[PDB]
Amino acid sequence: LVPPRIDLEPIYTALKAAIGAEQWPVYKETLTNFLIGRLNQAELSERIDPILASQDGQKEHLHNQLIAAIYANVTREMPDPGLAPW
Amino acid sequence: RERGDRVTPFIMPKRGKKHYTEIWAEEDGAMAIDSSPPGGRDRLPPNQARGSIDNMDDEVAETDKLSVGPLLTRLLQAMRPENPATFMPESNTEAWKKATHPKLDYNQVDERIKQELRHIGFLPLPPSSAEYDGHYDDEVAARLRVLQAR
Amino acid sequence: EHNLLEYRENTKAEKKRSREERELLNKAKPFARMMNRHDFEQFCQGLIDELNLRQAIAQLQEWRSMRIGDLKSGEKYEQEKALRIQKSPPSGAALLVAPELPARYKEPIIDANGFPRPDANKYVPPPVPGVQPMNLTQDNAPDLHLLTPEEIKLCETLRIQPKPYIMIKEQILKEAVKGNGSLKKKQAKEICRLDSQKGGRIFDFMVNAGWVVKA
Amino acid sequence: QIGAVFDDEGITKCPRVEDGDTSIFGREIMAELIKREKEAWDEEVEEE
Repeated sequence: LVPPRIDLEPIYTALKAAIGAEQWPVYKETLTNFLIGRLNQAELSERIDPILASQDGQKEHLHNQLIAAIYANVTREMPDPGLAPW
Repeated sequence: RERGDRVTPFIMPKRGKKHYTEIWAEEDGAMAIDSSPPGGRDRLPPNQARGSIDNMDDEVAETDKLSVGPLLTRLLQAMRPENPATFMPESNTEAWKKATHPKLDYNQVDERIKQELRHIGFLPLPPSSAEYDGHYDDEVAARLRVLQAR
Repeated sequence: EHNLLEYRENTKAEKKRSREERELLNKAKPFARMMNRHDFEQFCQGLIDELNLRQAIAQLQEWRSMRIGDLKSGEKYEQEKALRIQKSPPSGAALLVAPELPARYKEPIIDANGFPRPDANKYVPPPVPGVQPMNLTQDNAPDLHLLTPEEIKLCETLRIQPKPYIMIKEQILKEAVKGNGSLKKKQAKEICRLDSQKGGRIFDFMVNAGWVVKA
Repeated sequence: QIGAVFDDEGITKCPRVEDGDTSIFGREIMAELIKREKEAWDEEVEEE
């Protein structure tokens, strides 16, 4: 009865390309720390707002799109355990 | 040719157990008054999901009787408001519309999100075979991290 | 050079300074023969900066073990402790622990490339009729430290606590995603389960933010 | 004989501010000193 999961490969791949592997390590380090509960919204915004800045606005959209994808899957199948191969 | 101490200043202690008033009271009989917060039972008013949207009401909206759990709260606030973001790739098909769903609970959703971020890689992989109670984002801690960098 | 002919001016500052700083400056006095005026000033100021920073960091670590969770309450505790020990201008270590940090402590002293810095040493929702904003305080709002600045104004303008607000945000998000993200205006009104204006305002904020789309 | 070693003029003078960029803390040299100091710190931490 439980519906299938949602493909996530394209949603994350675009994010990696959009940010750029140069500043990507900082973006990943700040986001993971905030999730673990070691930052406040003031520190997170100060550190990430420069990275997600854009005039076409295709960086803040992907950040929201990825977060929405993570939440939507909550009501779908449990995927294969382990780090994704892709 | 002397540089001083370079270990102690770079430590990050966790929130203490006993409030300063109680330890001060550990010299005479000053504990006769217990001021445990009504909503702060067990010293962790936050980090305990309670109530569901069924109990939502205008009167209770002014009181923090309902929560969503720690992990889910952090994930939702991780979003950033710009000036749609909920367009799923294949959801437009009517086949997706017919789909049903189960009814999980907050203690279960947090686990599901924890595993999901594990699959992506934003969280450490499990040991080969969460310190939300430490208040590590407290307003005091942020100042401490600023000075330590300097 | 160094203006050692000003007995009155040089002494007064030495008097004003504290005990620990006085010893440190007295210890580094001889080296002035080799540096110009500015270099000596930079040299001394750096030693003072490091000493004060150590005191502040040690001070803060003591607070966190007492379960003090705000800079305001920390100062209150120190005042009461001074009264208790008695019962039984501000210094450098007191300006760093203030609610507002000094301007010169909001940037790296030496930049990323390792070269020390030359100077080393919004959508406004209308006020809904018959709505009286209530101030949000750290003691009242538990999870205030997570709401974004663009959203905290809405909570005050709408008279709703943070934790209830997050729950409302979740349910609206869940309802939208299930249906491609599009919902009708009445759909948002019923989900909120409050007064019509409140549900209308929060929905208008979300659509402007971009997390949902109006059908 | 001996005095020839100390011939450098800076052994007895105090550099003056008026001369210009006479600071003994030029960035071109401070860059290397900071890097070496950072190196020693890391070695001490590894030993510690």
